[PDB]
Amino acid sequence: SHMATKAVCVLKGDGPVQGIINFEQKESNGPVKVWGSIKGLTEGLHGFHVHEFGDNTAGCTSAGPHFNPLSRKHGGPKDEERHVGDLGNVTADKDGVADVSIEDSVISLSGDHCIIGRTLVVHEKADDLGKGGNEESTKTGNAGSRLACGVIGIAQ
Amino acid sequence: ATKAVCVLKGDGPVQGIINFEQKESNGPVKVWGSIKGLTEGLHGFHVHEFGDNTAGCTSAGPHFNPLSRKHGGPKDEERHVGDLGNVTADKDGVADVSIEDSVISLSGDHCIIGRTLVVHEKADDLGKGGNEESTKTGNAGSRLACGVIGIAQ
Ligand SMILES: [Cu+2]
Ligand SMILES: [Cu+2]
Ligand SMILES: [Zn+2]
Ligand SMILES: [Zn+2]
Ligand SMILES: [Zn+2]
Repeated sequence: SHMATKAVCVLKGDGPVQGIINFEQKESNGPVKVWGSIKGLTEGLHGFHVHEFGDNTAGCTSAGPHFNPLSRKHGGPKDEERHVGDLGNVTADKDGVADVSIEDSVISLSGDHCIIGRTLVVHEKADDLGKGGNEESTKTGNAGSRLACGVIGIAQ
Repeated sequence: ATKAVCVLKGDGPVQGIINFEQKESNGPVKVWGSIKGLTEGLHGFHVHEFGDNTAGCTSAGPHFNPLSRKHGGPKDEERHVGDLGNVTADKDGVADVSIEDSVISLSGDHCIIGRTLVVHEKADDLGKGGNEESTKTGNAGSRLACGVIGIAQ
């Protein structure tokens, strides 16, 4: 019992980047709907992953690597070979506002792929989805630094 | 040996780091850390229902209360699962936190991972206040700092 069906995350950092991202999974093994808004972003694509640790002690850098329980290489959300936390990119319009609505079946709000208590992150550059051609791309997608993060938590 | 952490922030000077350790399932949890910016005295201290900060510490909801009981002190039988009692801040305004509770847990059905830790303005009267507020919040007043309890290395 008490397996979460709804979660929320408030993204914040040392810059103007901040938003609210909601999660929702009405079925235990079903997909998770991620939707919300993030502002303060440069127009274009930005990486969007669930990192391993809900540790904000040192900002977003304490959150650790991409949540990778299956010890896979980095990739796009649609790729088979991916990190559990690899949700791809979010797109910011010309006014810095990135409406977010993605749906993912790898992450879960309950079970072994459970993301509750971990850190959602949005990055400076685009997630090259592991196609970058260097070992860094296999690790992070060359998404750059962490502009904002927050701990994923149970929502009423 | 589960481990978690919580960075407490607010609209004021209160801020701290609070570590959790549950070395065994359904066993006791050690809560230790430091909170600066407090006013000399005791401050209410509990886990709330929701790890929801979309409206500051307000949106964290009431004390984690899966059993639907009345508020109490952590040694009481009639208590909210989240009811961790008080912490004490010196004349310095620094509170050194060290607690051990066997009701909260870092796993299980009623795990506090993903919920919110809140440090309150006033002392928690442990439900002995003689008013309906005492049996809900212990009259610990407004919420000064809070963070989502998250999974730590
Ligand atoms: Cu990331
Ligand atoms: Cu409280
Ligand atoms: Zn990845
Ligand atoms: Zn229950
Ligand atoms: Zn209580």
